[PDB]
Amino acid sequence: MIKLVTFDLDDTLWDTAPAIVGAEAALRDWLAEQAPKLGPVPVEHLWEIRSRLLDEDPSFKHRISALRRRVLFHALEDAGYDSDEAQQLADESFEVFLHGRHQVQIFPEVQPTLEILAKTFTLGVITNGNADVRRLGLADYFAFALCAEDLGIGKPDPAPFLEALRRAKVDASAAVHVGDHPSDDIAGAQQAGMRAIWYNPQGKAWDADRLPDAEIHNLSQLPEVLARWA
Amino acid sequence: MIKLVTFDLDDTLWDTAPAIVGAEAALRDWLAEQAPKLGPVPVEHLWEIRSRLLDEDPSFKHRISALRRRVLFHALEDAGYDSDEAQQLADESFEVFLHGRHQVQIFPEVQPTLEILAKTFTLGVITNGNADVRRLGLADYFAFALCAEDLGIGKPDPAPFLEALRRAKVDASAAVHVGDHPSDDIAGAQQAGMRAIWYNPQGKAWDADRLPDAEIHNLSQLPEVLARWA
Ligand SMILES: [Mg+2]
Ligand SMILES: [Mg+2]
Repeated sequence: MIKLVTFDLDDTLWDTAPAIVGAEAALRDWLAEQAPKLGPVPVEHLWEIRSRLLDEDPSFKHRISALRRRVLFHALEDAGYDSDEAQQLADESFEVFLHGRHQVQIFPEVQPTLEILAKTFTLGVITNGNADVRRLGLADYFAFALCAEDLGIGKPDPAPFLEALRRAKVDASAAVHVGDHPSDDIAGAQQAGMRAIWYNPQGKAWDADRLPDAEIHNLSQLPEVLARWA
Repeated sequence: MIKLVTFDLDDTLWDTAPAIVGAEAALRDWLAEQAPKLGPVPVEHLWEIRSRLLDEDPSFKHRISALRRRVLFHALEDAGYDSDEAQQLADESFEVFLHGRHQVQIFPEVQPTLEILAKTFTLGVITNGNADVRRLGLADYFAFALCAEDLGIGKPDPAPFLEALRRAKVDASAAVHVGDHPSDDIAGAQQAGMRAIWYNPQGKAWDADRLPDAEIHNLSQLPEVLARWA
């Protein structure tokens, strides 16, 4: 019997692109006004900085919020601001980015289904990103929410899955992870010993030899799918 | 005595930022027109694909045009388009980017100075980017123009500098490189045995032990600086 069901956030519970596009635009406009010494910055330029940081410390890849604040800092300093005002503007502009990326549209299928599942399963979140369920309508459905930045390591590494299993106190064979990414969610959870349900609403083809343990196109299929393994 | 002067392009012969920003926007606009299925894509989403390609083939960093075309390809195809239409769209959208990329405003100090220098020195270009002087009114001042994409290796590696010396048929002690970047241009050229002149119009501070052989804020200072080493 399945005791634990964990879920990926971006493109599993909502479409990721729109809220991140809006967040970028918001970050952009706030800098144009509040840091007018930085000026129109090509995507190319933040990346140059980002890549230097990742070369100096590759583990930054698992700390996406810290990484972005640091990139913003270096860009600001390098455009003329005092170390102190740069840090302070970096901090403020990031908080504007982060408020923006939380303006997501949760799929309609999500709340009704989480409510059903919570009657019978312990539920958790495992995300590489910086969407925080407490900021959304969702904190109360989940026993816990894990993110790579707090762990210092992200999916598909075993660590985040093992930590979920620890917090629930269940063995891998009693757990299912649900997500949209073939490598991060599916292969990741399976290599940690769990079952994995692939969320594929657009009906994409699967191309790895090990199959998802199930595939769905709508989250409200979860209760029937999980009952298979009861 | 000085026979060869080589010059970096971006941020030494013109401001880097504006033409590239315009290019990104033109690229953005043309794709909303001819590739409606891709839709508004977060900068973050291109970085992931870019990062993926740089993983399978790290030498992609020296092929910036080819790299962008491949990233455009994968985003279009992974947006639904067939391998055929993706590739034609990638290729076409890239040419639009590249055209916009060449709408630079050459510093007024440049042409008058190149004309003077050309009378007594061999002039060359050494760049990691995809600005092509042949597409600009500047082509006639230069004997050669090396880019990292054609050499498969970029500054600060000594290879592009050593190639320049071979094209001009002179020894390193007979050569000077002019550039804005402390590592790519200055340290790079000096480690290859050349003299290096730091283009620093904004009056930034220099913080490496080894000094640029000279520092200027206006390209028209070159004739007098070069005369020091005659
Ligand atoms: Mg996801
Ligand atoms: Mg440059």
